[PDB]
Amino acid sequence: GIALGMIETRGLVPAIEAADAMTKAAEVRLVGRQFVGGGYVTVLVRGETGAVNAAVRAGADACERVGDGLVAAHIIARVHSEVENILPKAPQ
Amino acid sequence: GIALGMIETRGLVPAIEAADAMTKAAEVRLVGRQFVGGGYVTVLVRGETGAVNAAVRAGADACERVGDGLVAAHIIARVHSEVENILPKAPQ
Amino acid sequence: GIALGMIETRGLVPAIEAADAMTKAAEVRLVGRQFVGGGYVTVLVRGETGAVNAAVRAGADACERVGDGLVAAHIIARVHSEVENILPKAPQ
Amino acid sequence: GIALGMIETRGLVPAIEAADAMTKAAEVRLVGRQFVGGGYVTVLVRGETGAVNAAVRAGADACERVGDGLVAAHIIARVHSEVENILPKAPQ
Amino acid sequence: GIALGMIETRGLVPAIEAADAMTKAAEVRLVGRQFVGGGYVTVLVRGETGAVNAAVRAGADACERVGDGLVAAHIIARVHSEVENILPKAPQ
Amino acid sequence: GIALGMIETRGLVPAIEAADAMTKAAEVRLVGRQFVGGGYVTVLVRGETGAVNAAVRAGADACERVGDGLVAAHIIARVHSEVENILPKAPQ
Repeated sequence: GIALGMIETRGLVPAIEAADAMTKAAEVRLVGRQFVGGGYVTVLVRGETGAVNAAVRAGADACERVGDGLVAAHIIARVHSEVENILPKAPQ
Repeated sequence: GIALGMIETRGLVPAIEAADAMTKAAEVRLVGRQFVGGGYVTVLVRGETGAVNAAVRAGADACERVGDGLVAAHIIARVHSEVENILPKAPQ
Repeated sequence: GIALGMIETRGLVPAIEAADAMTKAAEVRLVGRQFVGGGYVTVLVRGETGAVNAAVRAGADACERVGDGLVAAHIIARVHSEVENILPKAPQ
Repeated sequence: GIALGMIETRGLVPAIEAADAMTKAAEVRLVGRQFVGGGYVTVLVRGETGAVNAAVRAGADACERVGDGLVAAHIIARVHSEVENILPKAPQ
Repeated sequence: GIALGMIETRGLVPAIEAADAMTKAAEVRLVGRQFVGGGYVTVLVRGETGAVNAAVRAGADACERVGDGLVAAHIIARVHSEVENILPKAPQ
Repeated sequence: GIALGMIETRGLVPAIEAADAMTKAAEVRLVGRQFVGGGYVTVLVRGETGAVNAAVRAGADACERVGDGLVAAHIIARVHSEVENILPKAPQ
């Protein structure tokens, strides 16, 4: 499944809550957590479209009330193949 | 094609949306995504002039409403050869 | 014990106080301290659920009055196995 | 030619426009682009005094209207030899 | 002596003044200087409890009036052994 | 000569002007330029006490009017030997 779900937070703690809520909500794989600069943190998941819709919704609801909270919650159901080149495949 | 299109966003999520909209809009290659500091993120595309005009317009429209949104959308149709030395050739 | 406790602070000094108060409060292991960007710092502990509840409560109370203070104090008693992939195992 | 021209911007996009306008305006070499922190970006050029005067003027005019815009535009016609030790020789 | 003294500043210049005043004030060892992000800088000293009390007091008084000044001044007389794992042993 | 002169600026451009004015003003050696985070930049010089007094005064006057300007200008005529461990010896 190649849909992409992304949540961006202010700080790491809400990003970890978002990642947990996303991965518990539907069958998605956590492919990255990126320290963006300035305090933004982004967590990325992949899966089938329906799973990513459910996951991103659950992660937004969950992280909104944690720490400095939620910046963005967004889905792209099929990114262009060019965009794959900037997406992490595995987290570290 | 050596035209250059660039979009800068506040945060990574709108930058990924910009990259997707740009690369779907016209025949352009995504050459980099740069974490600038402070939370700015910049995505860079190359292509023929007409393709880059279409791409940057589509990416600006798309990322404006995502997360903390859009900072800059700019085209340079032929950068000086000196400028090539600071442009990424391939993303990571 | 796989419960997760996290405290995020503005600056390193309150994060070190949080880590000390957490690890003195109950049997938890300090698994990471992450410089997030922008001045956020996050400290992470693992342990049994009861121990992590006590630890995070003690760390929040303690670091609130140090430096620029407390951003987030949060517990996840059982993270999804996917989330383990973004959690540090050992600090540096 | 050892004169030094420097432009600092808020974000990368105006810095790339400054670099293009500088290098098109007169015979100068782009020696660096530095991500400073906080979102500042600095672009550095070397050349003969007259060329650097023209270049920095053209780059300031050009980048002022791009993205978050212009912070500094400055020339040093002959830096002390000590200062050479902190100036990049080649960009990456 | 295992007491810990810490001062956090806005910028490096007040941190260097804090480190000098701390190390002149009592027998303490400067174990680290950490660039935290966002402009915070933290300097860490170790020593016997009395020495660290004197040092941190002297460093706070001294750096308060330098640059963007003082964020935090804090002592932990005996950190938990877990906390040793995030404390630098030697500066770089 | 082991006196230490330091100037901290908002952005790199005023730091380079400070370094030039300092090194032209008296016999001092530029030992570092540090990107601190958040946009702070610090430049460090060493020399005899009189030379460092003259240099730091000249650098403060010069960089105040460049870009986002001056944060701190400070001299320590003899740092504690402990502080040498956090001072750069050579710039990069």
